[PDB]
Parts: sequence; C-alpha cells; structure tokens
Amino acid sequence: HCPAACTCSNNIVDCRGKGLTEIPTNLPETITEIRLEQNTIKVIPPGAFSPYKKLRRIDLSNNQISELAPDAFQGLRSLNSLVLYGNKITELPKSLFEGLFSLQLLLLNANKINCLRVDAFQDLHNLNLLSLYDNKLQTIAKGTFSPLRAIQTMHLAQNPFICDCHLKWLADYLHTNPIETSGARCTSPRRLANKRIGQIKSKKFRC
Repeated sequence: HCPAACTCSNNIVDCRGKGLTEIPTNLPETITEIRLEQNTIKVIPPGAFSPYKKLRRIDLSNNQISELAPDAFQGLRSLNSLVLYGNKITELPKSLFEGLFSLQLLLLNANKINCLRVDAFQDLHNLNLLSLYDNKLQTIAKGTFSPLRAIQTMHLAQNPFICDCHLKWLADYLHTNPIETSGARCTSPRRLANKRIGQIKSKKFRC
C-alpha cells in the first residue's frame, strides 16, 4: 500500500525525489498528506486524489505536469494546501478547484498559465495565500477575487500584465487590500512598463 520507493508513516506518503513518472495508486484511504514533489509526473488523471478524502496537504511541485483532469481534486473538502508550483500547467480546467472549501494555501507559481476563468477560485472562501507568480497572465478579469473572503497574501508578479482599463479594478482592489507582496508590475503599455501595479494611481489604467 506504500510504494516501494517511498516512505509512509503517520498518514503521510512521502515520495519526494524518487523518480516517479506517475501518481502511485492504491494508497491507504486514511492518508492526510501526499508528498509527490520533485518527480517527473506529467498527467493528473481523472479523480486522481478522489479516493483520499482525508487529505489535507498535496505537494505536486517540481514535476512536469502539463495536464490536469478537471475532477483531479473532487471531494477533497478537508484539503488545506495544494502545492503545484514548478510545473508546465497552461490552463486551469473548469471546476479544478471546485468544492475545496477548506483550502488555505494554493501555489500555482512558476507555470505557463495564460488565463484565469472568473470562477477559477469560486469555492476558495477560506484561502489565505494564493500564488500566481511567474505565469503568462496578461490580465485578471474583474470578479476573480470576489470569492476570496479570507485572502491575506497574494504573489502575482512575473506576469506580463497589461495595465489597461480592464486591470483597473486590480489597482483599486490592491489600494483597498495591499496584500500583493512580490512586487507585481505592468509590462504594457510602454508608458507603465515595469512599474509596480501598487504604485500606480487607478486613473492611469485606461483603454
């Protein structure tokens, strides 16, 4: 029930840096933490973690993940952290984070994410730390942050933000809630390129 390359004890499955090419299957149903970071997993298959509804922490960071089934984390109502940084993720399928009502940490930094659905974080009521650092986001649609009622910290930088009239809400949001702490900058238009989104008056975000 414990993969031969990993060490499992105290409900933790630890397969950190053991050459894994896929998520191991038939683990104990009681598992509360799964450590799969620093392997070469490429695919998160349909309802991958759905058998383990007692999961509180998943670490999938520093793999080669380019594909996530939309029900990869379905039913994980007790999940507190989802750590996905350092993969090749390009889009978040609809409902990927559906029903993760206990999630507190979501790390999506160092991926290739080029857009976010306005409902991407619809169920993340209790999230405290989100990172989208070092992705390919040009914009975030007004409303994407509305469901984040417990948010305390965001890492948004190293994204090519176009600071036009469609990102103006984010200027206002951050003036009100100065919780962006990685020094997010505009990259376009040229008039605002390389300036911190928090240092720019909203009135300057125009189309």
